[PDB]
Amino acid sequence: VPLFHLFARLDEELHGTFPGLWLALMAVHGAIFLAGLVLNGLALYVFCCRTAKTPSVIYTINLVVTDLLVGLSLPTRFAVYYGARGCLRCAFPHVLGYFLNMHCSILFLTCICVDRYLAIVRPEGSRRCRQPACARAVCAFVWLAAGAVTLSVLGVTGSRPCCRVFALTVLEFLLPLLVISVFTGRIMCALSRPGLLHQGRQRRVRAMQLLLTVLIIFLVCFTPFHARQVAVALWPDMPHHTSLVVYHVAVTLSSLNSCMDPIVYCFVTSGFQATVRGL
Amino acid sequence: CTLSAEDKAAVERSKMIDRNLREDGEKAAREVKLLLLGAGESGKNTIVKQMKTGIVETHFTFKDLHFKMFDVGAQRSERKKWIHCFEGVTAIIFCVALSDYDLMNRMHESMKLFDSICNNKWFTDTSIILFLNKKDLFEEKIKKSPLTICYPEYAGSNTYEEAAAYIQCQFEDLNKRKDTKEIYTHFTCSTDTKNVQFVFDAVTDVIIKNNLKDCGLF
Amino acid sequence: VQLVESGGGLVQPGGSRKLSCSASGFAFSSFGMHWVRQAPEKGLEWVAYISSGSGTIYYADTVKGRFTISRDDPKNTLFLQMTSLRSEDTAMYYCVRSIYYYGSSPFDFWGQGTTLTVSSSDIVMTQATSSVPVTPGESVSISCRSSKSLLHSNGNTYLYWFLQRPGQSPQLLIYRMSNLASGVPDRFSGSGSGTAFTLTISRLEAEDVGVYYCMQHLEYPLTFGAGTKLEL
Amino acid sequence: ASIAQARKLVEQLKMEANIDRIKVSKAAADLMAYCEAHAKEDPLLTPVPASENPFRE
Amino acid sequence: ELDQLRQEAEQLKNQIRDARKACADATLSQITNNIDPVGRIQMRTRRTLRGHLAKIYAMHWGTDSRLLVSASQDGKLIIWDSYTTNKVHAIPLRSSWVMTCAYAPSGNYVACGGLDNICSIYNLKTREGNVRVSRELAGHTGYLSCCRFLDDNQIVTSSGDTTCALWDIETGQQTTTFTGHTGDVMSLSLAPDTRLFVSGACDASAKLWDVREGMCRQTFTGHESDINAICFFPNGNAFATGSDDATCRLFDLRADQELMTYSHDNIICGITSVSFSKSGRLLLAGYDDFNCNVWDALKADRAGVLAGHDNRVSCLGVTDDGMAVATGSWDSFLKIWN
Repeated sequence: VPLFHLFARLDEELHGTFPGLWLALMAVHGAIFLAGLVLNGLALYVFCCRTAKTPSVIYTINLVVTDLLVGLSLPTRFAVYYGARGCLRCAFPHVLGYFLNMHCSILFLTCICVDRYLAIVRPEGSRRCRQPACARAVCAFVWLAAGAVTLSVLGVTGSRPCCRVFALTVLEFLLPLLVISVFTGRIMCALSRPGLLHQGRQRRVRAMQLLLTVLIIFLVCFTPFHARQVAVALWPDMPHHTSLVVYHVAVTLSSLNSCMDPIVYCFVTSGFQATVRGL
Repeated sequence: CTLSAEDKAAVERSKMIDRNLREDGEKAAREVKLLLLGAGESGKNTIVKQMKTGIVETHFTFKDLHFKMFDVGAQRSERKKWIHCFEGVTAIIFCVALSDYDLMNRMHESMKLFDSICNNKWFTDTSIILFLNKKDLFEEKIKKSPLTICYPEYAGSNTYEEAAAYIQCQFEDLNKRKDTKEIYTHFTCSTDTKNVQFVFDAVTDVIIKNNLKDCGLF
Repeated sequence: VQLVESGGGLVQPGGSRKLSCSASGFAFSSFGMHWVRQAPEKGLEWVAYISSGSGTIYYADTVKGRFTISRDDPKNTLFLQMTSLRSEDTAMYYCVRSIYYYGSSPFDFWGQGTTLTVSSSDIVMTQATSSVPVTPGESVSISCRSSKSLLHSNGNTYLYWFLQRPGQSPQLLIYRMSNLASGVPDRFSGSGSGTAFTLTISRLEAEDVGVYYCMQHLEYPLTFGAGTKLEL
Repeated sequence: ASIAQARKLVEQLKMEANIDRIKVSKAAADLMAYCEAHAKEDPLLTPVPASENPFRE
Repeated sequence: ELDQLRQEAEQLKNQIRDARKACADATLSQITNNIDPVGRIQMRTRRTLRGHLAKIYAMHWGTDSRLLVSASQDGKLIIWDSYTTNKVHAIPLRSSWVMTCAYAPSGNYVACGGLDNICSIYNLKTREGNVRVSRELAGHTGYLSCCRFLDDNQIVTSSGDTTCALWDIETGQQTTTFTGHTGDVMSLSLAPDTRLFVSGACDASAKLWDVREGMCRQTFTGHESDINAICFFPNGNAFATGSDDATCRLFDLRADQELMTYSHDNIICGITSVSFSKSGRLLLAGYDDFNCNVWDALKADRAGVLAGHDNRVSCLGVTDDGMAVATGSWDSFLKIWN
């Protein structure tokens, strides 16, 4: 073998063989925990208790729910490591933060981008009764899919080239990346259609700038983990210190999504920003 | 269960009635409703004529969009007691004659009505497709009658090119909620066959802005 | 309104025939329709039923599976495609409109009906009398006894009265045991409760001569009654 | 012009004067008496038992 | 002359005010101060009729107190069965702008009307099985705000042209026209004997109209803004109006003056609908702060809040048997409180 034993062993060995890197890791994790909870907490308070129920609001509400829950689970890794030393069989719930930050959060971004494509360029009769009820239905289905995918990838078959050392990588960095990229490209093509009024050019510029910012954040927050997951499969020739420092740098960079996702999905919204300013 | 045959058949009838009601609402949800609120017959009839009692309704389809124009001016009642029936309209197509600046003045009352519509509680986020209608007569009469008759504070010249710009900026001045509402001014000619084209462009921009606002991009 | 009937004729046993009931005049799409047979020497009998918009569809126990019934709202026509004929289906088939809402009058109008001659837990309702000689101007009471009480928990007894003048289709007289159907004189008055029901005629004339039937409407296997024929 | 409407207004106000008026005390007494005499069968002042309530949730 | 007539006009107004003041000796609170208060009253949403897709603008209970009709801006006129939830009829209106509706006492007819300045009478009990238009009453030069059925052949309509009219369905013409209002007439309510009625208008005055004689009989002032709602007391010797200045007022027919002022310091919104209880003790008022309110009609105290609506309440109605009160709000739904 199961992989979470390997992640616990990698964390323990990085603690053993790198004091300064571990100290920087705790500092970065604490900074993200401080920054990634107040912003997400304010966003959830001003959506779930201040605001009309559009499907994008439901999607970003469950997204910030996952973000706050994995912010809570971020110190759980350190707490389980410090308190319950050893007993790798005990080490499931703290290492299950990859279910929240990396597994369930990534394709909620794709769900939001799918909704944005479905609403901007072509409603198609309101997506044949899109509706908040079916929005929650897709939310429940995607929750079940994320739970099923996250459970099997830990101990499927073993070895570097086979099992989920590459299967999880492709499953959560090829389908989500291609879906987000192609739908952002289609929306940017739609919003630059030639024959639109010059009065509304200023809003569409900010719209595709926001879409490109979301794509850049996704590409910079989740690429090193899967890149190193590919690297440890193809070329074992690099040694263990690089394979641990790159792994923890990538994990921290994926934890930076807890601070950059909710600001770029909630604070940049003009209506939500005006609501927060007026209250 | 615990329902007899008549109650079961009544439930079936109500289910079918709700089905047709939902279908009618879905049909009417995709159709654009415009409020045509002119001032003192300053080009209402001409605008209705070049394209396409109480409330006069006009519906016309223009290249994959169904429009609905509600001519209102034949009411002569308290506007505040029924103007809340027009919440959720896609736009408020105004109509102002430029030639009525030297007619207490008609243009001043048009400005008063425009201020009363912009600064309205119900229309706090509906865009206004302002239609400066009579530009030919304004062009002919601007050489003889200066704009100082209507605007004593005007500092520009007599030419129509800057006088029309001054009228447009003065009409956009009375807007206060500039962050939500956008006024799509246009100048209408007798041979202008693109007034419906400009209405389509403004309505598509309004729909795009509404979709961006709902999606969180705006 | 109108309901003109086409079909019938000599049908061999085990064959198939298709009865067209083409409505004309009223909103056919909003009206649940039935079929009611009538043997040449017996009383009325139920056949089938389609709800509005071709939804729920029921059948009698005798004709289940052999009969299929369909409607066509485009052409305002409703059909009865019946298979596996035998000598027990020799009857005259009336299509009866019936619209169900609160306060409506089901079975108000009956079609003309085409006779069909074939070559060779039901709530039973009992009317012991079968022929009541009487003079005009005399008050007449016709009794109808059921096996299960029709009084639902809502508070309305779903018992119906019909009148079949000799030579024409039945017409609804009393609906839900206490409500006068529109278009009938006020002399008719039905009453009763539970399982015992009677219909009291105040004054009798020459147009009241005809057979009097009963309908239950609790569950959709509706059972008719042995008609008590009125005559001078 | 602006004369006929004044004439009919003053005539209506003149014929408003001879309207019979009763004491406010006895009118309030009648209001209260009708209010209490019909309060027994009123299903608003007195919450009816749920057995005979037709809106049984 | 204008001032010459105005002299005795203001003299007559002063005489009327003096007579009204001289006829008052004690307030309604001073009389019914020793009566046991009604106490707190709780209301629960027994039924929630949904199916409209626009703002609901009017509602009327049937005489049988089981059928009710609702008018909304999508162009539908839904007739609800209130004991169950299911609908009965769905009538597509010719003009989507409707601001009033009515139910006939016999239940055979349902009225509508709105910004089209035309009252439409719908024949529910047709041999053809569909709801038709029995008559399309035209002749008003303004929006219709309230129409009430006198009987199966007469309807009293109140329009926005400062006039109320009595119609004849078969002929289609105005039998009587009630002139005397200066502002837009906004609401209407007939007497229990249907021989008098009162109309409230935007000039903060309600007049008692004789539907048989044809002229106004009494004038009731006191409000500070538009009167959006009016309703007779069940005795017929009083009526209660709800205006736009967050105040419901009780007027007396025989005392011809103020009786009560049902106002609270915590409400600054505008009453949109007013209805009375069966015994005349609970005056229900549909406010603009998103919820209805209950007032003890004999005291001045409150009794409860019918807070169950997303948008504002536009129509209110208490059944003829007095079992329930239905509030239809602007969002999409009517709630049958009981």
